[PDB]
Amino acid sequence: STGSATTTPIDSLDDAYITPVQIGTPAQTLNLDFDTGSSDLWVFSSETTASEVDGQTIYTPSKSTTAKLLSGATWSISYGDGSSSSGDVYTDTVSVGGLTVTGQAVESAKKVSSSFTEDSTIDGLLGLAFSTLNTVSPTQQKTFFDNAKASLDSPVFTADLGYHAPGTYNFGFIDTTAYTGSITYTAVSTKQGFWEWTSTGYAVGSGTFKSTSIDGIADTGTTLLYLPATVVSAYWAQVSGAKSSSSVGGYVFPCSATLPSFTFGVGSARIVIPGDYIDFGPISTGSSSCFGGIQSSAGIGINIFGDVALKAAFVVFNGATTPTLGFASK
Repeated sequence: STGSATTTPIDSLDDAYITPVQIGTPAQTLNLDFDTGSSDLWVFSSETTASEVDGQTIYTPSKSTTAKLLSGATWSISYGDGSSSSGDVYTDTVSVGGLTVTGQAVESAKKVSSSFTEDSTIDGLLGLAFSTLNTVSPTQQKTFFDNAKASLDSPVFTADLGYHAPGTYNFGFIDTTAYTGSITYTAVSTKQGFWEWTSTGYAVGSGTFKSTSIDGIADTGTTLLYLPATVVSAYWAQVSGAKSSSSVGGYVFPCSATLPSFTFGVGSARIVIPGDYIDFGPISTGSSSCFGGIQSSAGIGINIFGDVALKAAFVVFNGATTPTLGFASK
């Protein structure tokens, strides 16, 4: 089997991407944030504290003839950005782009943090990291991909995120029309539960390539590109007036600037992030200070190849017995 679904930016900055997901019988369609940096499929629901729901579409398990309470199971997750959610668990039928999993754990939120409430466009998350990170207790549950894997034509999914435009998540096949040149594959460590890999270096604009190993995670659920402070300083030093602002929480730059591109290495291959992908716009409405899309990972504890990086590539998440990651230009 295969599946193919369009993923759409939630706003004009590509702050996140939502993908429609069918849950239950009859289908209830929720728009979920596909997150290769976590492993829980959780939704706003009829159980979510009413004051914490503000415009989201909810899953109502009592209206699904295939929903079953997973008795005694609870979940609770905290994300790198400080947001969180928790609740109980149902199993139900879940379909993405025509690919159906029966008995998928659907984690129903009883509580969500303010950041989730305040984002009316995201109805929940669909985790695509390794199932070892799933938070369900006392019986850990599998991700949608893990459940689908054996049935797929090939044990892969691909992320093709758009810049200020829709893109595609495919399951079970590689669309050879969706990228240019060849796909370069690189090793993955699953030791921390992430799609963790090592970039071979970077360049700023038309500058020379610096060969250096940068361990990090391919994370569709993180907006920005978080890299070591040395790398980030080298980038922003090429933008007149750019500075790290403790009050704003990262590098800012004059909105009048033209940003240089940023290149990262995948083996001997190179992915180029155009400068415009690194512009996250005014820090507040009407400001002439703009927020940068490349930020320091110092104090996160891990480098994160978030959407800024991934949207410059066609990305293969290869879930074969030994997982790997593939990157192509597009």
